[PDB]
Amino acid sequence: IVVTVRLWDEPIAAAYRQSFAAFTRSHPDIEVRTNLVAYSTYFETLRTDVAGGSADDIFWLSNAYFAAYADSGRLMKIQTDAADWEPAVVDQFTRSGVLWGVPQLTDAGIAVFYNADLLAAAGVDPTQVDNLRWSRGDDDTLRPMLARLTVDADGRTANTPGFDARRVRQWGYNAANDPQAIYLNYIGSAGGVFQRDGKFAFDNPGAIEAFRYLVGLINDDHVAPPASDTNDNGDFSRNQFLAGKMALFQSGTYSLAPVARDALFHWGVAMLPAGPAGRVSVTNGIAAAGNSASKHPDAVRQVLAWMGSTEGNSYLGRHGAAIPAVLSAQPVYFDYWSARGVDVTPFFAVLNGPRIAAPGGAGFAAGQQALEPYFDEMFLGRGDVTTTLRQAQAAANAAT
Repeated sequence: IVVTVRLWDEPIAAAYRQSFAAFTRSHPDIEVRTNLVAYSTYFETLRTDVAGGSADDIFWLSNAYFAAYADSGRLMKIQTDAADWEPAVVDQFTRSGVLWGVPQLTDAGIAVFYNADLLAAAGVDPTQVDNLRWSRGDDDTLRPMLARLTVDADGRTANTPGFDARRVRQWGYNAANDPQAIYLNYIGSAGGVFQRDGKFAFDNPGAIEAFRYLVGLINDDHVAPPASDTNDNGDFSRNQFLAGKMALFQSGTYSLAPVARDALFHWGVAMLPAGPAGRVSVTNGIAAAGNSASKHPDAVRQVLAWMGSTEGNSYLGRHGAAIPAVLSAQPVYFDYWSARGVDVTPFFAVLNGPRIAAPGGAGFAAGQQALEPYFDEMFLGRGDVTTTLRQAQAAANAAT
């Protein structure tokens, strides 16, 4: 009996092959085969295959797309215990009171890389960075911390008279037109939404609050790089962090590999700052769904059970590049990194409260491209956040 597993990441396909070889040794009635399809056309192809009965037994879904499949009965109900799976990914795949996929991988949450040498030089202990709060009111603690951490070529900090924003040598932070690392967390941390019911919905009080704050950090405080540096250069801030030029660099686990490889100074990871509604990180996960039209539904059930076990899911995290969604399997990931001198807890701890889903779905790419020029102007400090969001929303939706 052959069960086929469909997915889109190659290194993970390698890890699956190692996982399923271990499965078949304890369950030799079943051979599992992986089937790579490139990310760029995965969903358009899965849509055709599912629709006409030739999709694989097991396939990867994201949050963006599973809904259409779940409603039309394409997907098996995941009828197991869920206490050992990331709650974030579990919620991501629950619809009408049913779990529709076995959680496989998670992004985890956003955190704050810091350059400890640059903290030491400014008189800041790394623990201080874990208790920061952003706000439009006078309960804010982020801004003065970023100000202390932003230095011009004369040694004048951002809050000092004389400070020259043209001559900044060291930025405190990476506030920028950068959804995943920055503004999606600000919106959620303000109680706003970015997307609702497959439509862009960021024209709302919370998002207004978030964008005013960010606009201010960049154009008025000068504690993050100018928007011309970062609008359409997604890597600018990370490169400045690597060059020893940025105190705090707010990002996800995707920057762990690029940071560990090249960073020559002492560094760590601290918590996401809290907003008016707490520390709310963007997150996103991947689940493996069972095909309801599978020729061998029992064997699929055995394979899904293994994929969701400590032992099976451990394989995806053993290389420290993808994070297991099984909670008991995640120490393979922590260990990978602790041995390389990095504590990864803040990326995980942040999930322990409320969250915002990574936006996605049909017509999203096109919508995201359409809002882009308006967001660029907004981060350039031009016009008004209010008027910009209203026009950007109408434009994003039209394109969708």
